[PDB]
Amino acid sequence: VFTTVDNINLHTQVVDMSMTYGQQFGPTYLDGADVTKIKPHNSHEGKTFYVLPNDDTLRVEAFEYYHTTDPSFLGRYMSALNHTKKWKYPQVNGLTSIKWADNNCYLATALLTLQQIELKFNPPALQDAYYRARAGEAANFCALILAYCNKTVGELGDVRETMSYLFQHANLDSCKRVLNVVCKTCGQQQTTLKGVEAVMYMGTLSYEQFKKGVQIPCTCGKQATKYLVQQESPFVMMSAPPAQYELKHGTFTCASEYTGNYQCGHYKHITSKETLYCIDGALLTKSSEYKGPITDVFYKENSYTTTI
Ligand SMILES: Cc1ccc(/C=N/O)cc1C(=O)N[C@H](C)c1cccc2ccccc12
Ligand SMILES: [Cl-]
Ligand SMILES: [Cl-]
Ligand SMILES: [Cl-]
Ligand SMILES: [Cl-]
Ligand SMILES: [Zn+2]
Ligand SMILES: [Zn+2]
Ligand SMILES: [Zn+2]
Ligand SMILES: [Zn+2]
Repeated sequence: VFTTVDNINLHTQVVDMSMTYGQQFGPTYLDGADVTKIKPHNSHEGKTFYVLPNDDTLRVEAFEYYHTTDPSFLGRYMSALNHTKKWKYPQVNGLTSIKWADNNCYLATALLTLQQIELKFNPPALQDAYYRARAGEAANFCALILAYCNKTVGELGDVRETMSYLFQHANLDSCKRVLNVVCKTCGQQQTTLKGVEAVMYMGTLSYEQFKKGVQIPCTCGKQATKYLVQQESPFVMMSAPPAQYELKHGTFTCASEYTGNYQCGHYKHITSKETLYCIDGALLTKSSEYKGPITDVFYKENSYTTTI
């Protein structure tokens, strides 16, 4: 056979057929299916098995492909893959979605979002898989998202939490956010955020409203105003607890709709194209206007400076 950790560097092994894989290699998977305690069948000649890293060469190759040394990662990935490879990944409005299964509504929403914003993932394994997802084969990429986010298939998922974890694995170093804070008493303080903190705000959906200002607590004890001075990023994510919100054609890129109770509710995806499209897994509706419960909105950006 061939053992690997990255499916790029293949290492030639000949096995014994009287001994389990797990005896000879440690935990060994096949296409997501744990074959640790199984022995070699005949239709196992020259196939390729993932192995837990058990020597320095494999640890270094694993870090260089996944950007983690966590010894649980591989098995969490292979356990998610074993489901994600059985999901359906329909093309809907020229985007790869996911057919509803195992509480994946939040992954479908994340996947659709990721195909409409500009993002470079640092770990090769994520970048390679993102590319393959864009081109319709997204099983691998969904398993990796589950593994990187410390989520198992069936677990209830927040889209903002998932985007936050993915952004922390993306190149957002360039990204810069300058805010000014205005209290009557303490006065005026400016702060510079970089990376993930530069593209995410929790507390309003409206990029407009962030530019005009929003009321926040001051440590003095008064109410103060936070407004956006300077934004340097290819997008921004604007998030709030779900509430009725109107979405106008052409004024945003895409949004997360969330219906029902904390945790056990369901997401759908709103995207602005030539009209508004609602993507609910395999299902597609369209309308010229939209009002409904929204918790995330994504906007395009490059360079913004305020006129205040
Ligand atoms: C679906 C989900 C999964 C996990 C979690 C939190 N884990 O720590 C949260 C949610 C959630 O209900 N998120 C939505 C979008 C949400 C986020 C924030 C506040 C909310 C208040 C009422 C109802 C939903 C609310
Ligand atoms: Cl890293
Ligand atoms: Cl399954
Ligand atoms: Cl679901
Ligand atoms: Cl990373
Ligand atoms: Zn990294
Ligand atoms: Zn399943
Ligand atoms: Zn103050
Ligand atoms: Zn769901």
